[PDB]
Amino acid sequence: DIVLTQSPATLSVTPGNSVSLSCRASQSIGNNLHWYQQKSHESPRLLIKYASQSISGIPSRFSGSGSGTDFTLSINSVETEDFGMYFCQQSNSWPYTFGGGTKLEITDIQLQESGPSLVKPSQTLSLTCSVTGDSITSDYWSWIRKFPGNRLEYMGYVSYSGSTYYNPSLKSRISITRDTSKNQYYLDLNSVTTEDTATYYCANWDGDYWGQGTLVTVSAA
Amino acid sequence: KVFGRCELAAAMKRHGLDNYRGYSLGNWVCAAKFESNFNTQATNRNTDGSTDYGILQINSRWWCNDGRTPGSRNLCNIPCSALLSSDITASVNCAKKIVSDGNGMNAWVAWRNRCKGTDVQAWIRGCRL
Repeated sequence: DIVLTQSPATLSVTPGNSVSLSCRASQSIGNNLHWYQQKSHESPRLLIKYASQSISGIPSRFSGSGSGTDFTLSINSVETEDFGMYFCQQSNSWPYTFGGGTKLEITDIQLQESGPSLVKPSQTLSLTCSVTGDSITSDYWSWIRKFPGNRLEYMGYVSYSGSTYYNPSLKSRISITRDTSKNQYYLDLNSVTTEDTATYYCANWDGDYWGQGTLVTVSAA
Repeated sequence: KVFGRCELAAAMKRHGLDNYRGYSLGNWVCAAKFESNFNTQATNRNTDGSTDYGILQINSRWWCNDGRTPGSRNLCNIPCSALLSSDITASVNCAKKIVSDGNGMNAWVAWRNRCKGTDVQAWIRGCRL
């Protein structure tokens, strides 16, 4: 898998300063690098797509550059709202992968996840994502999870043809399906272990729309 | 905008299409040629009322909205005129999405008939990259 090393790991900063965050990739990935901001468990927000392209509704001050294996997110003149984690993600190769994060300390269509919040080891976790505002036949749909130590993992997606892509680390325990007439899509995760405790998010493939996320604990009791 | 082969090759490389999801760069250059003939502004109307737009001839029944096409699905979430620009940006972004489905490049009829199985890397011989 393409591995993305982010640095620095943490950064403190005064409003008005300019900053640069760095993402380096274990192999050449073209322009296929995107940046998210996430404030202590909320859906991540996409800021720059494809290394340097603007996103509608994102403030001017955010910009990016680079290609190949060196990528830079720049915050020209920081505001206090800019605090939180920042993540790079590649989309060049499957599985998609996320950098380790950089903590920045300062000095229409809706999606909803449903499912259990407590599950026994060894059981099947089932999640539902209810989509509102358009047909699920009008996009591709993903599941992502955020582990307790901040780590982000792309689990998979289903695309217009009904074909599916799954992250190989889930070794065939995962399933993704659609029910068109209900406007839902589903995650199934078989044989859970305590490793699978995380926040689960549904999202469209674009990374524009995310559900709120939902905490699922796997616990011997 | 009408492109030179080598000028498109470099643009597409700049836009991250060398080795995108298992496809080498000559695949995209070959397809552009047989789809639109390197013209960002090509439009072709179909029997079913859909139209193909741009250098990759992207169809309005599935991928974009032109406000003309019956049961359009707008998978790329983009109006079809974005696909016309002298900039190849929108067209690349949408083609990346198309190719991320299991069908991959088999979506393009011209590619299946003209590029698939051939020595596609030929299409990038000559240029400084």
